[PDB]
Amino acid sequence: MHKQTIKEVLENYKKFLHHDITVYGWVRAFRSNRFIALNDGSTINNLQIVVDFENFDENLIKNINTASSLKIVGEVVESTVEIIAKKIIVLGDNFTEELQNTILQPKKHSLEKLREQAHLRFRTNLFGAVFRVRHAVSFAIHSFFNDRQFFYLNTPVITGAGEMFGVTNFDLDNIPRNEDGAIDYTQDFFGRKTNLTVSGQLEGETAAMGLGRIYTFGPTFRAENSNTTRHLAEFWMVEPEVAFNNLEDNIDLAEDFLKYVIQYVLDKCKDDLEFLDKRFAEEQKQKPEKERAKEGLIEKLENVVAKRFKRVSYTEAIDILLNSKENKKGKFVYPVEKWGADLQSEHERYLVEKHFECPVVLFDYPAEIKAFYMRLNEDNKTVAAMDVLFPGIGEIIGGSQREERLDVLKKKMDDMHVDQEELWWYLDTRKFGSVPHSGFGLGLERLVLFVTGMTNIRDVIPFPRTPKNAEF
Amino acid sequence: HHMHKQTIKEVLENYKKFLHHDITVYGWVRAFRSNRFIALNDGSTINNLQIVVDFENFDENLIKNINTASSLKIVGEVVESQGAGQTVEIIAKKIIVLGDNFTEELQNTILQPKKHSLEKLREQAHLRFRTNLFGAVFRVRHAVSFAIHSFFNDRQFFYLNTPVITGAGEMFGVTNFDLDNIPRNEDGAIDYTQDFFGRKTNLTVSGQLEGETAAMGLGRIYTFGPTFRAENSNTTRHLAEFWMVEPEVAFNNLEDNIDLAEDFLKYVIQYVLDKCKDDLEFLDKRFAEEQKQKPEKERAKEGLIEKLENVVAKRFKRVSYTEAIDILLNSKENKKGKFVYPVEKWGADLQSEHERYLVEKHFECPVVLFDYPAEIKAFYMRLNEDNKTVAAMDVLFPGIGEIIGGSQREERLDVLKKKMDDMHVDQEELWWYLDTRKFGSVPHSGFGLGLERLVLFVTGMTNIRDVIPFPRTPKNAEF
Repeated sequence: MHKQTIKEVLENYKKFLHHDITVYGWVRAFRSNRFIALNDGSTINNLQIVVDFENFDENLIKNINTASSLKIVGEVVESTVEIIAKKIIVLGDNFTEELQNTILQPKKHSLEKLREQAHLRFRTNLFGAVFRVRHAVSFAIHSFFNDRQFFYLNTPVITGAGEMFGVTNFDLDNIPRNEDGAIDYTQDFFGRKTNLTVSGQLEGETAAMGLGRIYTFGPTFRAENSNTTRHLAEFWMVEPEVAFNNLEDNIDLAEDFLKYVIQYVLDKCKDDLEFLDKRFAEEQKQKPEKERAKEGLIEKLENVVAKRFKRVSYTEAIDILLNSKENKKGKFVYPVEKWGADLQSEHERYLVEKHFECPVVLFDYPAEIKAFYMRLNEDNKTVAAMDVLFPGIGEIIGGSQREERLDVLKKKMDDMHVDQEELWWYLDTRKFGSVPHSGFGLGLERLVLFVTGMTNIRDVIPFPRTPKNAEF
Repeated sequence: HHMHKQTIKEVLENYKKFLHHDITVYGWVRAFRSNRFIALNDGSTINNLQIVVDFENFDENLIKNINTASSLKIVGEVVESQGAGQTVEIIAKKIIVLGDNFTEELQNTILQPKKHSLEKLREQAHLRFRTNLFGAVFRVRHAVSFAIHSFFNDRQFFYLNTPVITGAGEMFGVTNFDLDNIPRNEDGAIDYTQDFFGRKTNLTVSGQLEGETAAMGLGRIYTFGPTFRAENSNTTRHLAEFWMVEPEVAFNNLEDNIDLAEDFLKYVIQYVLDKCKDDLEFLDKRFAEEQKQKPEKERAKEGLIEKLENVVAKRFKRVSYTEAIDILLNSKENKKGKFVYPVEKWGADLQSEHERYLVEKHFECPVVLFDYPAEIKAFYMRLNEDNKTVAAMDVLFPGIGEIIGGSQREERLDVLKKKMDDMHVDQEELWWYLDTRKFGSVPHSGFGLGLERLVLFVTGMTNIRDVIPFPRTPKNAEF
């Protein structure tokens, strides 16, 4: 027997008019002893079940409560579509006394309470929408790269290479040691010290030279003691790498990618986005007007798709910021530093939301504040970096054209004290038909924040990992 | 303000639309024959594009820098070839070498055009992407992965990113401690409240328990993420880090779970058959040539593509564990002690050799075994009416044995609590998992697929180190 979801029933009911069908779900509400609002997660929308209590046992009706699980057989009718229940089966326990202690209680719950009951928040209107939209973002990403001849590469998570989490098989109460008295990592599981990776990029470059176009889509980890509304210790990164792309090609790719994925969500998530759009707008009204966003959620997404990204050099951005009235008359919370420093989130957001009123790609950053692998530009002062800036979230993509010249790369590694012998294999990629090549990394959670209108990064991943929080 | 690129695959597949036009192509040299013909490859396909080089249009010093694995940008006209071995070729008009090629050092690597052992290719796993073989393997792995996402996306499943770091054979520890300055409490035990997550953390072996929480709100979910095992096992088919695909479905019972697994495997395999024709042709021969080298008695009963087509074509045999033990006990093979491990009384798990016997010799067909002895299965599996077995299932495939394991879950809170007590599973740390049985608990079921094992299966490779980019095994975490 093949089962149909509530989404299918709401979409195909005209075929079933006056037929008996079978549906399964949880009670959102059972009102006036007559109307069940039933949900199964396939859609934000509920299916109405009409219940004539005189045709059912009194003990059964009393067991229809908020969050109860039901199997229902009944006739498809129009009020619009609803089921006239003929049989109702309770599918499992519902300890209604304890429901008051959960976020399943039908009342407003704070976001941090929902966060506190992350194992249960999937059953709310809000997070059904958020996580169905997160699915659509993910599948849009795989579809975009699949259709343009990229190959999904599962780069390693455990690495022997930002502060990193150690990964060990040692009993921490019984660590083996060598002659000198140091920890003997030759006795750890991998015969060397290991950590969780911060990025699969270096492995992606090795594969780009055999497969042309690759992307990763996997977890990455940062051990910075950072407790902020936008930082996770465990998060998912999407990192394409393309042989024969230069920096300009890399920016084109990033722009095409973001616009495609956002349009996909606009196409495929209309009901969920409408809810999230209403939620965002009500959220805005509680704010003071100076903190209110100029655009609604869907409006913002449509205009990101429509607007060509502004491409601005690092050097031009610094000058704009230095000479802004906000810097000169002390309106920025953080001072604008001279050429050579990295930009503050406040100044990035200024550029996007106020100065340009448009997504901005910044590029050609001072070499000393960027990673060793970034290609050194002819000016011998900047590297071929790029950062894509979105309103509200700030940076949404970072990447660069890579340094494909062996001699130049070795000098950049020496300059930033990167061990060449431990990366012997990465240097090999510059020895045998080295190619100009470029990639970038997308923080998947940051993109989900952007398309769902949510503000806290803990509310766009199922079970967030942050300082002192690793529950569930 | 930047020209569009096209891959070699695009050129070879739509040659008539590029025909007699000039195009710009990029790639690496596979061979340079007769001082005229460059076989170029860019990873988009196993196939090479032929570049025709007239010596009189180029400096002789540029002809000498066309070496194996050299990187080239070529501008030239697409023309029909005069040679029977290809339909189109490029008449080069501009040739640009894109970077260094230290050809003296090239002979020490697997880029050298000669046979290299698989052990050498693993030692140079950073370079093996650039060979015919692993171009095929990893493009097929991509197609498996996209097939997997497509199958579930199209069936109203939502991709769930379950946590990798967890608070819960052995597991790897994850810590931010300085291992020489580990904090202790007044007890003298390790003060894990000072570790990054305020508790002892490990790497997950499975997201299934988190997936069940999400299935109760989303109905149908699947995970697709890395998992980790710290058993000191060094075998041809064990990894310490591998990828698991784990769907979970509300309102599915065990029969529904088996139906889903069968439909899932048949769809993914048929997708690879449809989408990976040239790569699978190469792997079909690689397998056949390997098999032909073994003694006749040691050869597999099917070729690679033949095997895949049969899994798509044959309905999986559904056989109880109890019937399976019957069959194994009465088999000539067991009666004569042919197994490494004798099959004896009902109650123990089957070895891979026993599972392969049922598939390859007794049924000649994929097999799904179900209803396993309760005491040899995880606490979460639903206890059947006989109070002796649990609603477990294992999908068994030729050559690899188990490809999927799963079960209908124990959705009754009091039964779950007892199974957890019986197996000494801590209820306190799993308070959030018990919650899923308290508020509208539902029948539900799911399973796990090891991605690397499926990739092994559809590529015809035999060592699991050859189906993941950078394998992690005991004493091996390079690259």
